[PDB]
Amino acid sequence: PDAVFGDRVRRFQEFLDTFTSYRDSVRSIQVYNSNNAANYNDDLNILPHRIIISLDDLREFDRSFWSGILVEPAYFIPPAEKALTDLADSMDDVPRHPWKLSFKGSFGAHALSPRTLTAQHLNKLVSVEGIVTKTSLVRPKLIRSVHYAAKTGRFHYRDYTDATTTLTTRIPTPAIYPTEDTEGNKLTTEYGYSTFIDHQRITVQEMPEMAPAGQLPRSIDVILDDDLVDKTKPGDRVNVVGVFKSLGAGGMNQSNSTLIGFKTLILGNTVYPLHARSTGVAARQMLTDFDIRNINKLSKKKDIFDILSQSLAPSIYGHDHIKKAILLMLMGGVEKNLENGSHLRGDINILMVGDPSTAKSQLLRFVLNTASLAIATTGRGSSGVGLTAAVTTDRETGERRLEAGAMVLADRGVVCIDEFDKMTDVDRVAIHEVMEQQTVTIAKAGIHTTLNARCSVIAAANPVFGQYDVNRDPHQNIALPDSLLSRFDLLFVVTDDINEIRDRSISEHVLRTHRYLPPGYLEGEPVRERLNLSLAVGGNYNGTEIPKLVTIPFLRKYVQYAKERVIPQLTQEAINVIVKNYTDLRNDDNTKKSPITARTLETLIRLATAHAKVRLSKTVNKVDAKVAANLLRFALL
Amino acid sequence: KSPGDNIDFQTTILSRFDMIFIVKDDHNEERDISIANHVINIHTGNANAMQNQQEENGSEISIEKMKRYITYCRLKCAPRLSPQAAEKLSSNFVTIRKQLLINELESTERSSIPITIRQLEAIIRITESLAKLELSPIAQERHVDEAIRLFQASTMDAASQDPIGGL
Ligand SMILES: Nc1ncnc2c1ncn2[C@@H]1O[C@H](COP(=O)(O)OP(=O)(O)O)[C@@H](O)[C@H]1O
Ligand SMILES: [Mg+2]
Repeated sequence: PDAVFGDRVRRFQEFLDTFTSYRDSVRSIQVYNSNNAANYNDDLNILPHRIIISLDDLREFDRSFWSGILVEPAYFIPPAEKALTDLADSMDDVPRHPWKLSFKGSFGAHALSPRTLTAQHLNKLVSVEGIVTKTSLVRPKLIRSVHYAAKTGRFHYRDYTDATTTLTTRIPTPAIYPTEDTEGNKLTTEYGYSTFIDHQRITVQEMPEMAPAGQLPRSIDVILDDDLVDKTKPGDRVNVVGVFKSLGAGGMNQSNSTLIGFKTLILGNTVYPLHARSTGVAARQMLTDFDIRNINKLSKKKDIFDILSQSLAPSIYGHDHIKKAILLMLMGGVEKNLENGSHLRGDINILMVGDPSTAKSQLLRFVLNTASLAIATTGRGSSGVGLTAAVTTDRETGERRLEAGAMVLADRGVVCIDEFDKMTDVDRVAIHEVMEQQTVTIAKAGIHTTLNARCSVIAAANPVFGQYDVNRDPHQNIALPDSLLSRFDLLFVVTDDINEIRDRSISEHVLRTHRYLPPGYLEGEPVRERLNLSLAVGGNYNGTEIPKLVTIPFLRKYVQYAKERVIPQLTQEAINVIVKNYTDLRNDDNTKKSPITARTLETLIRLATAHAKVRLSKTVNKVDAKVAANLLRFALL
Repeated sequence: KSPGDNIDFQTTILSRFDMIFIVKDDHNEERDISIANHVINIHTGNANAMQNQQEENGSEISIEKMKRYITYCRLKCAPRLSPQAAEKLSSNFVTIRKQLLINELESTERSSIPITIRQLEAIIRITESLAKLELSPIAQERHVDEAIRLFQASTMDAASQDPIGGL
């Protein structure tokens, strides 16, 4: 027993007594585990034993103890974990694994990058943001081995420890695997009674957005334990909070005799997957009760479709039906999976073609910025391997392994393709499968797989003559295969027609947009750019808290709520409308930009379902079918 | 030939650029004499003495002083258009596209060089740059007039070289 250890245990006990939020978070974890255990006993998931701790509240309580954790975590974190374990055991007396700690809040000078990490930050609690490049296999590590002696019929055990579990170093005592007991009898290993804890190591290098553009990047190794394994995949943007530790002796032994130096790695306490622009992490946000109440209030209005669409990109004049189509695509529709394994599409694909400088790439960049899992792609920059998938070779296992392309990483998301007309033929054939069958089939040397690629696709194309011609037929203007046009749900032809009143309105809108100042900024001060990183949980400027038009952060809340909560179903009143419209459109005589196939009926169904998702309605109504038909009729005519 | 006929790329790329310049070989004796004389002054060293004397005079600055001034202007100032200067921009931007509209209706053929909303934002950017020249937090009408003068000297004479955009 150590006196300073006990004093720090008492100090963290006082800190936990002051802030009841950690105490009843522990209580909530315990009652959830007990309820699941009782449900398993009578008739599942288990929560890990760790608590998120705010460093700011600790700094408010005890600055000395906060600076002790930040500067010397090996002496301060284990007393805090011991105090948390004692408190949890005190509340567990009425209803075994020790409790862990996770740290959040401002770190100050300890918020670093893999390039910025030096050895002055060793043995310190650091927060490191970067991109995951390598993710090793989750391997079980033996902690306690249980053996059976048949001559005496007795169960023995042995505990094993290493340097990566404990923060403070101890004497390395290598206990071998016991195969005979003290008296020499044979011991048989009892698998299933031995304890194995999952272990992973990941490689985090600095993100290419703030990496220097010229030279090589720097990377670090992060060790993760049972409750932190499989929280990441390669390509994620992460913030890892952990102790920057050094292990072993840097060749100073006689047996070791090389200059690798002291090996340096982070004992990860916390892993946050952050959402960045055009990455594989989906943007998720906490929905408070006030926000849900506001969403429900907007659900009862009759003009809600005209409010959410016009509030998408208020800096772009016109293109109202394009805004409606983008909103209905963001709703996503409903996919159908039948009992025979068949899959029916839910996602909506939008193609826009027309004259240059018609706010196409700006709309693409908006959908990239406002969707949860939008990934941006250009025409000639990406190829067949970069779009679907590719095959590389693992260094450790020695076998081939898969790299997920742009379209696979945007599963349950949006693929924002710019300059669609310049794509290669092999790309077109590859994406024929993805836009309809919603999968990617890989048949390479030794690898035959099927990857889910359920995506919405926005494409921006350009006519082969540079400008759209009214008198010419649209098949020559678009100059795309009929199959590709059949894959896209909606096709919008945008024409930069000149009119004096309309051009006056465009000019006034552009100048009014160009007379904007951010809040808290001076007249001459340039607006600063901060790179947008968001944690993933689980022309009027003054649009704030649903006054006339929905602000963008609340619009994302509305979209997220409508995606997870409501799943509408069809009813015969909408069915008669969509059947009449589809069978009329197949037998219309007027020339259409898009050819009419059996897919158009499913586009009608998807648009009706998306409009029902806008209304937060459990069913699809007749007005939803009318809106779905009238939106498609504009895109067709 | 048309200006878009001379380029070995798409005519939309010209619309991607904010300002275009057509550089002409006028072939005048009084001009090439002056150009040749200037090159001779470069080669003898009289131009070096003239530029040093002009820098000491105060009507030219050094390249490193220009570099630091550019950095200071970009890091310190970012002007905003005055409300009174927006009406001139909108009116003189819509008159140009009205002229191109009537030219296209008369010619019944699309012009090889276009002017779009991107060009309006280009003229706005030129005005804000001329306002950023004197570390001015606000842009006045005198910047708008000069920005329009540069646009006329750069993109509109190129459009007039296009005989669809002329007439
Ligand atoms: N309808 C519009 N409303 C506002 N701005 C527009 C509109 N159309 C074009 N612009 C402006 O024109 C510029 C050119 O970009 P963009 O139009 O996206 O190119 P493209 O149409 O080739 O994708 C953009 O900065 C955008 O602000
Ligand atoms: Mg574009």
